[PDB]
Amino acid sequence: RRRIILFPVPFQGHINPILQLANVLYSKGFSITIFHTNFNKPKTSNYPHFTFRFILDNDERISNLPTHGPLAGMRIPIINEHGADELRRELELLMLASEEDEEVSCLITDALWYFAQSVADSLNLRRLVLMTSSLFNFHAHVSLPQFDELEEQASGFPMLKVKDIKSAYSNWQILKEILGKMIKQTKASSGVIWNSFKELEESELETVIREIPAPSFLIPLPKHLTASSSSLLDHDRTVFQWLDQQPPSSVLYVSFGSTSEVDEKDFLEIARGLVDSKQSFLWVVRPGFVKGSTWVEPLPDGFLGERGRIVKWVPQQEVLAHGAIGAFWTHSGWNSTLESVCEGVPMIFSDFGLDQPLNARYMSDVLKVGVYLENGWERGEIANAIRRVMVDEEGEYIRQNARVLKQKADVSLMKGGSSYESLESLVSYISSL
Ligand SMILES: O=c1ccn([C@@H]2O[C@H](COP(=O)(O)OP(=O)(O)O)[C@@H](O)[C@H]2O)c(=O)[nH]1
Repeated sequence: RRRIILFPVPFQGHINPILQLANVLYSKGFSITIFHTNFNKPKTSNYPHFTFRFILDNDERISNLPTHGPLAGMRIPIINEHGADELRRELELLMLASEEDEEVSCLITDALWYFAQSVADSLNLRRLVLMTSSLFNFHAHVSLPQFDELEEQASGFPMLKVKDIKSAYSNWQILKEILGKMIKQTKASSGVIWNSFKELEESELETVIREIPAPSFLIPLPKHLTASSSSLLDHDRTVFQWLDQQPPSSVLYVSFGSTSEVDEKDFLEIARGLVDSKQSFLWVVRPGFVKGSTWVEPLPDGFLGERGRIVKWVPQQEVLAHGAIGAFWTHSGWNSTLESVCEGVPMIFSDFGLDQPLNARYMSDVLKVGVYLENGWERGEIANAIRRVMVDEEGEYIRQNARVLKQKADVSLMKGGSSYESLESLVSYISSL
C-alpha cells in the first residue's frame, strides 16, 4: 500500500547499505523497487520480495568504460551529468503503473546521486538521501574551507592530524566539484539516513543538525541484517569449517575492501607481517588486489604456513561474528568498520585515502577500538600491531572497548534506544510523505 524506490550506486559498499535499508523498510510494511545500473548489478534472484528495474545503461553512450578498475565510477559523474532525463522517464513509468491503492511514498538515493534531487522535485516526489560514509566524515567535508586556508594536530579538529586531512582530501579538484554538489543536494533533500548509531558518533550530531535542515536518522544497518545477499562476488564458504577448528579469539581477519589495490612491494610486506605476528589469519585478497598479478601470484608457496589461509571473498560480517575471530585488519572502509564495531571485533587500521584515514583515526583515538598502523607497511610494525590487539595485556583495553561498543550498538536497537526511535521516526516520516 506504500512503495519505496531505492537507487544505489553500483559498487559494494554502496549496494550493501542501501539493500540493507530496503530490507529493513520492507520489514516495516513497504514495497520495494530497486533502480540499478546493469553494471555491477547484484543477484536479483536473492531478492524475490524486491522488484528490480535496470536503467541508465539500458543504447550506450560514454559508459562503454572499463568494468574493473579505478576508472569505473567515472560512471558516477557521467550519470550525474547526463542521466536526469532517463531517471525521470523511468520514475514516471512506475508511478503510472501502480496505483490502485499504491502510491510511491518517496525515492531514496545514494547521496552521490545528487542529480536525483531535481528529478524528484520535477515529479513532485519526495527524495531521501542515504549516506554511506560516517557523520565524522561529513563533519570534515563541511569544514573543507577552513582546511584550504592552510605537521600534526589539525587546527579546529583535534581528533585529526594534518597527515589525516592531506591524505583524505588528496585529489581535490578531482572530486572537489562532485563532493560539493553531493552536499548541496543532500542539504536540499527531504531527509538523510545515516548508517551508524548515535553513541558511535555522539560528537558529530550537532554538525549534522546544523548543516542539514532536513531530518536525519541514525540506523546501524549491520545490526539489523548482514549484507550477504548483495555480494557481487561468490562466497568462499569453506572458511567456516576452518574457523570451527580454531580456539576463541585467536584468528586475525584481514581484508582491504572491494576496490583497493597495492603494489607488490607492499603485498609481500603485508604477507611477512602476517607470518611475523605468529597469529592465525584468514586473509581475503580480492583478485585484482595486487599490482602485477591476477590473484596472488607473486606469493611463494606454503609461505603463509600452517596459520595462514587466503581466499578471494567471504561473507564478511558472518566471519566477523564467528567466535574464532579475535581481530580485524581492515582498510577502514565505513561498512567494514561498522560491521566490526557491531560484532565487537577490534581492528588494526590501514587506509587508502578518502574517508578511510578519518575512519581509522576516529576509531583509533576517539573510540579506542583499534591500532592505526599507517605510517606505511613494515613487517615488525605490522606484527606489533597484530599482537597488541590480539595478545598483549597492554591491549586488553582495546578489546574491552570493542565489546562495550557492540553492547552500546545492541542497546540502541532496544525500545528507547537511539537507533530504535530513529527508525520509528523514519517509518512515521515516510508514511506522511
Ligand atoms: O571478502 C569480502 C570482503 C568484503 N565484503 C564486504 O564488502 C563491503 C565493503 O565495504 P567497505 O565500505 O568496507 O569497503 P569499500 O570496498 O567500499 O572500500 C563490506 O560490507 C564487507 O562486509 C565481503 O562481503 N566479503
